[PDB]
Amino acid sequence: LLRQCPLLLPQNREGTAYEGFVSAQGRDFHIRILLPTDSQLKNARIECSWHLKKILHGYQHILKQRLHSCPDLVSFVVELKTILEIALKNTQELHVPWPPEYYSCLIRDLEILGWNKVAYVDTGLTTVKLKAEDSRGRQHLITLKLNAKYPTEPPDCVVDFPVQFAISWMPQDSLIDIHNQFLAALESLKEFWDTMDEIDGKTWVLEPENPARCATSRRIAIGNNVSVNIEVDPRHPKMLPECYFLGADHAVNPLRTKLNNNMHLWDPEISLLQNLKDLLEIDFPSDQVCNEPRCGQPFHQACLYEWLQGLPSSRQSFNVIFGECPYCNKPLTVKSS
Repeated sequence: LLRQCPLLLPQNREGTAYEGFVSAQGRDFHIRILLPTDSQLKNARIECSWHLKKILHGYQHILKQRLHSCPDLVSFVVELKTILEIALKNTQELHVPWPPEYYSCLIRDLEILGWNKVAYVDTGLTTVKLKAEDSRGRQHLITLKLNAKYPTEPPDCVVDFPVQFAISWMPQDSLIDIHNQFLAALESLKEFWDTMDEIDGKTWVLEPENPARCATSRRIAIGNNVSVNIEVDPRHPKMLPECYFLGADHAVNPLRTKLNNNMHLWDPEISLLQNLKDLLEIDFPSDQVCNEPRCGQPFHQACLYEWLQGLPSSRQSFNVIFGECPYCNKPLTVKSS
């Protein structure tokens, strides 16, 4: 009962419902609370106390608790402790307790300067944007962690790579030589990346146009009015790939016949534009203004290539019209942009 309350048990003259200087080692809040002399919920401090210790910053769902008036004298303290423990976990989201003065940031600068700052992008202790180092088209990423400079391996392993392109087994948090320690061994995936880049050098199709080095999508669409969905998502395969190139409706017969007969003339080692692309005679071709009075809302005016809807784009505006509202997030679809 009384135990576990490092700051509680006020003057018993009028209940002593203060409990000043009570916290779970994170923040010793104030005692700006009243002692209700009634049956229950006489004079609380939820949004009514001084709040000198940042108590008023509690903008959570206060109505959900309802002041915990259903409980008893002990139930009130139980609910208060539960709310405090719940708010202690939420602190990880905000930045009201990230001290960082653990001496690791200072020691991290030594390892950071040891590399000579070859290619750095991020700063402010967030992460290092070091990538692109390779004998071909380089596209990588970096980040920072919490236990940097200590035995805690850095968890900010954000970088373009396959489903297994991620290093582990941090030998005492080896910060320096990160590109050579684990980035040099990435040649296995770099070879496939360069092969895909060389295969996608020409023959513009309806496949992913934006940079998708982390993934793979085969969209030839050489046939007029159709799109050959010959995906190349398979990274581990050397050559001899095949996708569902269902571009032309009637052309499915000749393409299907060429794919069936292509079994003998597969040309796996020459499938890079020879046995796969041109194997079966395949040539590469060449402001949130709604309707109601609430018409005030901003939106990114950079590009609206898919402003018709969030999920649907370039489809019939009759059924699939209101895709989503990611630019405003209000009660309105994308049928007006």
